[PDB]
Amino acid sequence: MRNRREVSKLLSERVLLLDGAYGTEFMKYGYDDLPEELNIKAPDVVLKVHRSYIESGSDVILTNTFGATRMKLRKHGLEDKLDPIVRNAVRIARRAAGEKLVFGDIGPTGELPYPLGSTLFEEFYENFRETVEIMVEEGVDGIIFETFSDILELKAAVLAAREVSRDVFLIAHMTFDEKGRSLTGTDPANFAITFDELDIDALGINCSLGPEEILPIFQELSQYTDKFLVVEPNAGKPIVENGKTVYPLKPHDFAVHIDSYYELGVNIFGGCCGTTPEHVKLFRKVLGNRKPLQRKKKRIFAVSSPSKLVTFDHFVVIGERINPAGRKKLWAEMQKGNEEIVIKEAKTQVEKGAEVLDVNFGIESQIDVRYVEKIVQTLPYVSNVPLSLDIQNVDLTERALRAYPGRSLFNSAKVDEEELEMKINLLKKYGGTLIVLLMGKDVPKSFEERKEYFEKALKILERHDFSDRVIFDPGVLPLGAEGKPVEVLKTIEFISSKGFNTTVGLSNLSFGLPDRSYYNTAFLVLGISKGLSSAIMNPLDETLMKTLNATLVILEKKEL
Amino acid sequence: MRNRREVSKLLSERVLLLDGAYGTEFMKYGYDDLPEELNIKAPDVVLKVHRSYIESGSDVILTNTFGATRMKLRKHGLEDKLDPIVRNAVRIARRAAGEKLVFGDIGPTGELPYPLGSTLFEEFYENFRETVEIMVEEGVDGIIFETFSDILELKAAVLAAREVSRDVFLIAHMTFDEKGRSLTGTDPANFAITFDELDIDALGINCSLGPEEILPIFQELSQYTDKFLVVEPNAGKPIKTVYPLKPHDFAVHIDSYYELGVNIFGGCCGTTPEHVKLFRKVLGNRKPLQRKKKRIFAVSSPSKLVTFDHFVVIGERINPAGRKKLWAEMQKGNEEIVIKEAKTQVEKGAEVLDVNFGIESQIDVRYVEKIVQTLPYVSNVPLSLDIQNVDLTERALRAYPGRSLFNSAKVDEEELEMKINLLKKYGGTLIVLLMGKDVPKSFEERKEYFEKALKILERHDFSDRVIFDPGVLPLGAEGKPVEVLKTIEFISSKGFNTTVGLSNLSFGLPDRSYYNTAFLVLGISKGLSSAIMNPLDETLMKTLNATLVILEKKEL
Ligand SMILES: N[C@@H](CCS)C(=O)O
Ligand SMILES: N[C@@H](CCS)C(=O)O
Ligand SMILES: [K+]
Ligand SMILES: [K+]
Ligand SMILES: [Y+3]
Ligand SMILES: [Zn+2]
Ligand SMILES: [Zn+2]
Repeated sequence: MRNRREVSKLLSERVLLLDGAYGTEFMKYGYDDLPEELNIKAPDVVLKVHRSYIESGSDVILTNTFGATRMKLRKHGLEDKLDPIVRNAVRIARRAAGEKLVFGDIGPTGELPYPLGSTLFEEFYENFRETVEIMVEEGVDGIIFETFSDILELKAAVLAAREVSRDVFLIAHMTFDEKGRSLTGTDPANFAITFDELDIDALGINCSLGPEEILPIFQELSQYTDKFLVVEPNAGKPIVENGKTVYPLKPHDFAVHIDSYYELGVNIFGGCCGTTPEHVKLFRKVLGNRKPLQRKKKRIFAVSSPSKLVTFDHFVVIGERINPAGRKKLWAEMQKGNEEIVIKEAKTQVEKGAEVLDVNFGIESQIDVRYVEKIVQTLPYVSNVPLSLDIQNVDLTERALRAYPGRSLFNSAKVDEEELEMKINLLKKYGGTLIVLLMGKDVPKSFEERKEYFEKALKILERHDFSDRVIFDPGVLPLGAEGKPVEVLKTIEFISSKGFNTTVGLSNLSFGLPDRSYYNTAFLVLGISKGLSSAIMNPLDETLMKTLNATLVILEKKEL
Repeated sequence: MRNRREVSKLLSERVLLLDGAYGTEFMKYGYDDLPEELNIKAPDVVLKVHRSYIESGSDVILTNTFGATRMKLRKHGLEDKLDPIVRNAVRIARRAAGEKLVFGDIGPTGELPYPLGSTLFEEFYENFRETVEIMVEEGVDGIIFETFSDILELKAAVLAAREVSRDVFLIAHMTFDEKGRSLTGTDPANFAITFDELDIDALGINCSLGPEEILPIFQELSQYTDKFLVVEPNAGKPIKTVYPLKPHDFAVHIDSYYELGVNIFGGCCGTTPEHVKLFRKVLGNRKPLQRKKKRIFAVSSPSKLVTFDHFVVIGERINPAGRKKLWAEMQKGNEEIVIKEAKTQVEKGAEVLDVNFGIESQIDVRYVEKIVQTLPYVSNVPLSLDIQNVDLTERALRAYPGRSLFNSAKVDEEELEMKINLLKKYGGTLIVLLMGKDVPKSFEERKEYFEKALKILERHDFSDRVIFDPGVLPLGAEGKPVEVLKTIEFISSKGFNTTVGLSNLSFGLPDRSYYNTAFLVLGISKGLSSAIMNPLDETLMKTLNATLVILEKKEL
């Protein structure tokens, strides 16, 4: 068993060759059984296939465990054979490989996450945890999650693997259709942006498409991560001939693509379904001995849901409405675990132009933690958009972040050493960006005071290597409570000038005032003129939204 | 006959004494006839009274003609005696004065301007012109309009006088009540700003109040004009014979008027030669004090002075373009509809009203002259006169009761000289639109027009009487409002007021209220000081108020 430090060192020195397909090989040997069952029924066939790749020059082989998790095995009446299936697979692969690397191979369950399917984050997490336990015990040199179609299920798999072992080399893959999207809508930039910041060692792509079709998809992935890169295309895109799936790409026509992947920074190259030992033999000759290429990676501030990447390069409307403050009905209904009411609020806001939704659960001791976990998992699927998680309690925050399907915005940390560090650390573990509110020991009462908090924040951020993952909220105070909005506008202009995104809790300005719509509208227009890049605001306020649109058109940021 | 250069020279050297009352003196000697009639019926009594004031120390005497104009004499069956009344008055005053100054004295007619009464501007103008001609013929050293209560009537008088003679020394007075207001609502700063820029030589106050009561009113007047200042307080309310304010107490106020820059001091109703004797003893020989006037940019109506030290809403609605019904009433000379539109806009927050007559050549000038005179009285607020025809421009400016804003000259040598000259003659301020031969598109293009304009305005000494309009183009027609916003910020940085025709931004687009609002907020954030806009748009107006509250230009 090699740990992640050893494997990373090896990769830094040499581009490695993976193996070909297993599922599409076994039939050629007269075995059409579920591949994982062969680990018990015919371990000799499994050994032969591994050896076929070792003898073709592979540096790494995958264990015969693609469908070996409880949730998937259950569908085939084999759940009670998890332990021997996985143990035998690892033992067989180790026998074939000798000193070569063995990666524990885990695919997805075929179960969609709730609300598309019935499955909650917690169930996927425990499912992947149990297979990874066996693999780590049996001494794998890494874990690879192949052919994932949904980011929540993949996030669960990575987090479960990392909780079993902080030392194992961990590789996360998605598979993409010909339009460059996963089943639940994630494009390669979103995949990269979301997963780069988790404690995985490598990202990659396998299956669905051939080497030609993957290239631009892989290029986009490579632009947004600095982690190691893996690719395993099919031997051409699958076609049906005389009632069977055929992968028509021959060894030379597949191998010619190696250079193009190498140029994009590939670290491990292999093949998925349709790839045979004949392909791998040629890959071995063509790849030879190469040091991988350095890349940087584009840096962007973006948040995501499964189907939407929201980049802060245009004004971002953050819908404020999922917040039970002053909403007696919503508050009562949240406490009873009503999902439909919150779902309706989400969809309406998006229909009216919210691109991200703030979600707050009021007096958090009064709310069921399981309802928070379900709401957070559900809204990005049903409403399509990313969330701003507006949570006070650090424990509940951890629950929400662990279960969030994408890269969230976390609403909010004040400028306090202890509070900032706690919230930063949670985001470092589970992914995400942070709103930093410019107040602390007290509430600022001028531009200069806000500027001092901003600089204190930057010092704490730099120390935690977190400066690129923040948006600043200068702290809008109520007009009727000596709010002094000119001071906020000065602060917006100042922070924008420094290259940071900004947001405000817009509706705070007009709290306790009649004609709040007009105060909110006037303030938003002024803020945008100073560089304000987003706002938590009411998208159902038609005057606010129409004036916003007019403002963006006028300032040449969009439209007609 | 001294000319105004001669009289000014004298005033620059010494504070002069006027005379006391005539009307109340003639009454007290038992003459209950109109004072002006005595020029025919008892010339020796007129001569006696003038002589008593000269002996008492007056440097200047007033001709006995206070009520001697055609419109006033007609109310007494005496209009056919205008000519002999005024000529005898001047001849008698000259006999009395010797080398001393004789000013032709003209008071108001007692007729209110339409619509408070029935008199139009032109009728007042003709009335004063006739009396000034006779006085100038007979050789006065000046003309003084005493005891005026209305700024339109006074404007007619001063323009009439100046049409007769550009050389005669001209003094314009208003009389103010205890609240510092003329009958039709003009306060001393309004009076000063409106009349200072007309071609008069002095401004002043007489009657209605005593020396003490006039002092703060006179101080206000003194702060807003650099011209010569005159005062003639009355001797209080009589309680008919016996007036309360006697020579010694009246005269002890002279020092306070001297310290405020007074140039001629006299007395009005109830004062006597014995008062003047004391003015002489108290004043002696003093050079007048120098002063620096406060400088502001302001427009006016009889009852309102609007200073551009806060955001000014200029109502756009009296404009028949795209409005078939309004236009049909304008063409049939309907006054009531325009009045209703004016009133509603002011009710909604308009502080100035833009007034445009559409296809001007299809509109009766009488109607225009009538609307222009009427609206400031009934609606209370100043007008932005939005007129293209240069002849109609002259008639509207001439008849306008106050200091107007004139809606628009482009940056063009010929057009500017034309408009500037009319405004120099009739009073007023100018919107200068930043286009010329070509409509500009960029910020630097607009800046070039601005500095072209500044060079033209500086050579005409008109720099201080302009608002700049950067020229807003419709968004659907390659507008680029960002260029306009940059121009506003620049012009503001140079200390100049700005305006825009707001509704042009959103011409042809849907949801125009939202584009108008967004641009207005953005403009204000850059220094925009006014806009021609729709005060009936609740969204616009409420968002405007919010903007000013947020930016600390006004309280919650
Ligand atoms: N490692 C798996 C991939 C299935 S998509 C196999 O080769 O069968
Ligand atoms: N000069 C006139 C003024 C009357 S207000 C007079 O002395 O009678
Ligand atoms: K493989
Ligand atoms: K007098
Ligand atoms: Y620490
Ligand atoms: Zn595959
Ligand atoms: Zn008098």
